[PDB]
Amino acid sequence: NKLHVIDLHKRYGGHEVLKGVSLQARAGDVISIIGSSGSGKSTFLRCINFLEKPSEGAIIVNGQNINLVRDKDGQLKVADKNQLRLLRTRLTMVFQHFNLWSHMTVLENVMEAPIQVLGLSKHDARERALKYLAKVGIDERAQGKYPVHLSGGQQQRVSIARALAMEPDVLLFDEPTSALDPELVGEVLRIMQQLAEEGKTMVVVTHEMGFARHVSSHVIFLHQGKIEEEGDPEQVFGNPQSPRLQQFLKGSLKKLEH
Amino acid sequence: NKLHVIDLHKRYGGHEVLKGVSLQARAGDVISIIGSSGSGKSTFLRCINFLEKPSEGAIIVNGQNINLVRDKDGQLKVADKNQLRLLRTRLTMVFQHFNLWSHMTVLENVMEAPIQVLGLSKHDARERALKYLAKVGIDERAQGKYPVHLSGGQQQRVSIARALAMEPDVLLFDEPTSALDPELVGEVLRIMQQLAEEGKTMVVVTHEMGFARHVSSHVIFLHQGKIEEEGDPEQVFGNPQSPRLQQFLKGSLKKLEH
Ligand SMILES: Nc1ncnc2c1ncn2[C@@H]1O[C@H](COP(=O)(O)OP(=O)(O)OP(=O)(O)O)[C@@H](O)[C@H]1O
Ligand SMILES: Nc1ncnc2c1ncn2[C@@H]1O[C@H](COP(=O)(O)OP(=O)(O)OP(=O)(O)O)[C@@H](O)[C@H]1O
Ligand SMILES: [Cl-]
Ligand SMILES: [Cl-]
Ligand SMILES: [Cl-]
Ligand SMILES: [Cl-]
Ligand SMILES: [Cl-]
Ligand SMILES: [Cl-]
Repeated sequence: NKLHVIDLHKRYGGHEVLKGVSLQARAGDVISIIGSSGSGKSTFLRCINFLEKPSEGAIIVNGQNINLVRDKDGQLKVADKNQLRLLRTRLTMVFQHFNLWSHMTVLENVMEAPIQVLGLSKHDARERALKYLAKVGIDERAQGKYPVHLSGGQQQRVSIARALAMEPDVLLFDEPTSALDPELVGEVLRIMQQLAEEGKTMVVVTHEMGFARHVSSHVIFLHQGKIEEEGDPEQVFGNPQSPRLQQFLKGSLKKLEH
Repeated sequence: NKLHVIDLHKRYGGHEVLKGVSLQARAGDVISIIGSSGSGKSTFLRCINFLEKPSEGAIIVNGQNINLVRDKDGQLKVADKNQLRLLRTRLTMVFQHFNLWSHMTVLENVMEAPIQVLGLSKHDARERALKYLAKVGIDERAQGKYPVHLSGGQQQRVSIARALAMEPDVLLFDEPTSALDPELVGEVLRIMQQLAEEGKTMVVVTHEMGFARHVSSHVIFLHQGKIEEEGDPEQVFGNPQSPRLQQFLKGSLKKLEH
């Protein structure tokens, strides 16, 4: 379907972090990945778009394999540059940090990649940027401001609009609400829920079990670099089988994120 | 001064390994012990804190003798338990292996002995743990992770922070970089150099002659259980007298540690 990640491993030097994980997202799937800090969730997402290099595995986007070749360092690299670019355009990522260009206004930040990477006219890029900024609740008065002027919550909403304006096949999110004021978490989770309700294909790493249970079509529990349990949210959360998953669900209640 | 080890011998059963070695560390001394694998370096360090039992010798800490008595097995044991404990608190050790509690987070691992052994309040132990974890470059994001989540290099940095948090009189290190990825060795040697520059009293066994020559105030060449040559690093390395030391320095270049 849209994304198929097969038998992915990843090492940093000699330290193996991901030990064989797979994921398959079909159109409209909303996959939440949960697990302890250190289980390798961020490494998993960063390998999907090659921000990090896998040591083993395959990545297929829209049914087309992304050719990989073993590099100098013994890791896997994307053979063809266009497959890497094509890639970063069909999959977009929203991170814990906001990742906006400090010298560009909110509007310019959302217009930039559609122009520079997709080759769109300024008019077409502006129309997408206005559409998606409205969707995330960033109004005209805020559009001429710069990142330094905005709260973390506002910057993350702008980052979500930036990802949406690329009109990708899959949206990847790595704990997007983790650095936000706790009072602002709900609002961002609701924007992500609205995208899911509109049929977007999404992969989300999160500590907010409310979103993982309530919005996901599939939940993956990552444990020490492997998928220890996965399935429908009602099963994973309501009828956990693995003692490791049961312990994670109990312990997570007391951790303060925030 | 801080530690005086006198005429130490050690046998495993009938096999005599250490055959009369002495060491004296005054405040701020940085003593590196070098020699072939099998010369008895680890046995020497493990006797200092009684992880191994000497067959002959005396150990004096801060000018106070640790009373020893000949045991059932014919080896020497520390007579008084408090002298043994007091001991393990004034001297701390960092090993080739990391020695962290698998069920405790990084932060909990560094706080544990100051609470349990020293009797500190949780607050005082946490303040020491945050201080020393920062010193070894382990940030907040890594502090809530468990040993299984970390590379060897990270685990060793945490182990160094654990030793430092006891605020001991002498830090003992047995080849702390030997099991680390070669790319990570330098960084750990630099942390050890920073401790030396801050005036810490240290005894270090190592195959990294760069540290032994560049950072030590005194170098001991151990050969078949005895000190064959010792002195200032510029003399031991730049003007070796013993043909055994000369042969060790030449042969060591080709050994691969990795
Ligand atoms: N840049 C890096 N260099 C070396 N090792 C890294 C790096 N980033 C991550 N790691 C290793 O991968 C494991 C960590 O990260 P990941 O970032 O995959 O964790 P998570 O499970 O997503 O946790 P969190 O996001 O809470 O840190 C770490 O514990 C560390 O050993
Ligand atoms: N647990 C043990 N039981 C019996 N003999 C031991 C034990 N540990 C060490 N020895 C003896 O002491 C000599 C070894 O160790 P030591 O561990 O002192 O060596 P080193 O010189 O520190 O070398 P390396 O660390 O490279 O092994 C060995 O060759 C062995 O004969
Ligand atoms: Cl301003
Ligand atoms: Cl915020
Ligand atoms: Cl989140
Ligand atoms: Cl885990
Ligand atoms: Cl390592
Ligand atoms: Cl070393």
